[PDB]
Amino acid sequence: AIREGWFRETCSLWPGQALSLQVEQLLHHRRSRYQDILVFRSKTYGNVLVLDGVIQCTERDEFSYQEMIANLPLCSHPNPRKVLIIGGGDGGVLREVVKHPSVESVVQCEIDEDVIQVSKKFLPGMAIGYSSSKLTLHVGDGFEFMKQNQDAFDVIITDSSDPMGPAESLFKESYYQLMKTALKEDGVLCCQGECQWLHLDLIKEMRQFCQSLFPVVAYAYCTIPTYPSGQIGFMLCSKNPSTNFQEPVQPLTQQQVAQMQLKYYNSDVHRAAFVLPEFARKALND
Amino acid sequence: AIREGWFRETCSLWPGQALSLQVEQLLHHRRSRYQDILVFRSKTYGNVLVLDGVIQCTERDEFSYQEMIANLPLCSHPNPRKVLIIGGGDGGVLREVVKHPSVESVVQCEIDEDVIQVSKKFLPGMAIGYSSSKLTLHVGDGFEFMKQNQDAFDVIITDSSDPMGPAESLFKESYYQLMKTALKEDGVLCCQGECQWLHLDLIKEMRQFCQSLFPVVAYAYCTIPTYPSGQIGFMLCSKNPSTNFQEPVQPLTQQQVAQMQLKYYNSDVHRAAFVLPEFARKALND
Ligand SMILES: CSC[C@H]1O[C@@H](n2cnc3c(N)ncnc32)[C@H](O)[C@@H]1O
Ligand SMILES: CSC[C@H]1O[C@@H](n2cnc3c(N)ncnc32)[C@H](O)[C@@H]1O
Repeated sequence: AIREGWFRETCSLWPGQALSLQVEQLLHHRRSRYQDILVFRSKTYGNVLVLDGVIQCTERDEFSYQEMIANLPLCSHPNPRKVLIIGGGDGGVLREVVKHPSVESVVQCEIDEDVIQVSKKFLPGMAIGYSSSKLTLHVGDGFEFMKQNQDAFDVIITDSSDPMGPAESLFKESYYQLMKTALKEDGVLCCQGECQWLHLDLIKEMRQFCQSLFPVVAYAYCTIPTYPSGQIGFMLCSKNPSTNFQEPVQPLTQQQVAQMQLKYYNSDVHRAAFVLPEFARKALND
Repeated sequence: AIREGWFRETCSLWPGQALSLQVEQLLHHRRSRYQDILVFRSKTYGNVLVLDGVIQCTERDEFSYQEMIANLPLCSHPNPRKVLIIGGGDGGVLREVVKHPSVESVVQCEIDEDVIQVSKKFLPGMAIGYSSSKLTLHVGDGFEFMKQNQDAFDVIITDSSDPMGPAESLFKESYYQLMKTALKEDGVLCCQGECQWLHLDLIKEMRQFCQSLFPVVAYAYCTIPTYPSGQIGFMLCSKNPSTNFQEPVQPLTQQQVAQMQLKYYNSDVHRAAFVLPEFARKALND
């Protein structure tokens, strides 16, 4: 687990490579009903949450992912008022969504209440979202939860743990049809979407699938040192055929960026996040 | 060190974090006059070159670095004819440079001819650069070599090993003044420029330093899984006060990108590479 002061992350989904983070102190290590939960204070990345041996987040760099997954869809919708977050037990996405004054209601469906309690203790800067008055906190499997909803949400965001745990249910491609049903007529979604350096083939397959459900599908990415290969992508889908994901319909002003305390996201970054290395552009377009 | 089938990279310049690569086969491990040279066949990244314990390149991902470092300055010059590469023992940057019909000669000054011999054996897709009729290969410390030149080059690229071992001489800020003198009146340069997630303070210092030497200075970055934190930046300097580094003065058509066999670089990627996360935009501009 932790050997000789280092925690090393290995996974069949990124074979032959591994990030290690040096450990100052072990903070928490218990199995919930659903998963193995491990938290440590790392030497240089602040606190680090691990679910079934895969890094969920670190306090040092969590802001890239949290801001981009929230603001990519939110700033691609002209007036999002009702938002659904699936997963996000650390509170971080919620933290970012509630910053938008157009957002009145955020329903969060998280399967594992233990994650929520440990994030409250050990990820205080992420879990600050739990004190928003916009929050409706829900419990359960997000896949089956999605079935409950029709024509209900302006924006849905899925921030999942790994396909080996409780998050497997969310990997049934039918979840995207459930999400489409749950969305209002002109709704948008953003899902965690594969690393283009690691599973370009799955992105191409997922894009093609999404394309036959939605008039507008796009792939974007951001960098984050502590994700495998140092970055991750997002699938964006709109039921609105006029959605242009690459040009934000709500461009943030610098004053807005400042007020929101954003450390990664802005309008230019929104645009560039869609510009892919040639190999990936070719794969997904040609 | 390889231990239990893994190579693990640590460096005080990225404290508390490590990349490990799984080793299929040790291939070469010898000290030259200048440095320790380690080559292995990795399980999932092809052949890997390590100098004094720091990864220089992997066959699987080397292309992002090689292509960006060459095309960022070359596509920002209206007619680059005379090129200087400092370092580049693996032949990778050379490979990318000679693709340009405008280039008539490339001088490459490499300190360590054993890196050249190991790369020609173990990095054959990179060492294909050495085949070029445009090459004038030179031996020595690129620092002292820089002093020999005045008003000689359109473009200078410095692709060095790390600020331990023989690349120390190139980390003297004076080297930038030497490159300015070595450049033609409208010459441009590209140097490896620091990871914005690791040493943003250093980029700020370096940009201020370069701005007092050159009328136009820019910072861009590319992603590369096997660099610390998954990415690296580039300092771009022009002696031409009309240079706009962010908009390529030489745009490439799709046909050209196809012809050049590019896997990462293209013109949209060029422009996007100058779009920094908010925290680094703030630090470098505000
Ligand atoms: C920490 S962010 C990722 C979160 O997604 C949660 N999660 C995983 N699977 C599901 C699911 N099927 N439904 C709702 N939330 C989930 C995990 O418990 C974790 O908190
Ligand atoms: C493998 S690419 C990086 C290269 O830079 C070379 N290099 C390091 N220091 C110097 C120097 N002072 N002058 C020229 N080349 C150098 C290294 O030997 C290596 O081949």
